[PDB]
Amino acid sequence: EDYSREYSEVLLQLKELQDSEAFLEPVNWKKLGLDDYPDIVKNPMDLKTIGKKIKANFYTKAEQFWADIDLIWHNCQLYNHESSEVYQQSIRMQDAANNLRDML
Amino acid sequence: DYSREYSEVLLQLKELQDSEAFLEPVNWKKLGLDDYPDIVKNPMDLKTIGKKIKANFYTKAEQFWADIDLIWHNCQLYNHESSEVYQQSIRMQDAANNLRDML
Repeated sequence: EDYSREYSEVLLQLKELQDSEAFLEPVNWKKLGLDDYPDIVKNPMDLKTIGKKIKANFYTKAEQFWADIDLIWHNCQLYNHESSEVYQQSIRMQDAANNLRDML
Repeated sequence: DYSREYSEVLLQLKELQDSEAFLEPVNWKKLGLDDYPDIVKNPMDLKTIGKKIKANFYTKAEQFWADIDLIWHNCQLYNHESSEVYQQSIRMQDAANNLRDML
């Protein structure tokens, strides 16, 4: 109970960050016309999906939660060029996520 | 350590969507709002809190969080509930309170 509520509160903190928009929901690559997205990104992840995993008790150690958080930023930095805005957004989200992990 | 925790809290709050109005002291003269100090008698903002962290003014966490609360209180006391800044301060307050509960 305590850990789950905590993970859910971490997600709220991340959602309300200035750069969170691109990471809120699964990438709908078909809608975006990005057919290669699933070829390059083998393990898609996003904040909404993490929330569903919390509700289903998929994180029985905190490191499993943080691995999925890290995976979101990894996917973005793998797929997109460093100079792109979404890449830069993911760097700022990653730094903020790491500050939260250090605090908690 | 506790000082470092407080600094890390401010890092999180500064990067929230609605943080911009709260980053620096209200310069009411620059804004033309002569009545601000007649209404807000104890100004506070995130940069000032940061200076207080550095100067060791928070001997207990409740003192830090009281100054955080004061930011949102001032905004809500001064501004109409229908104003955008008031609404911003409510979102900041809810995020801050949840963060405190996590620590």
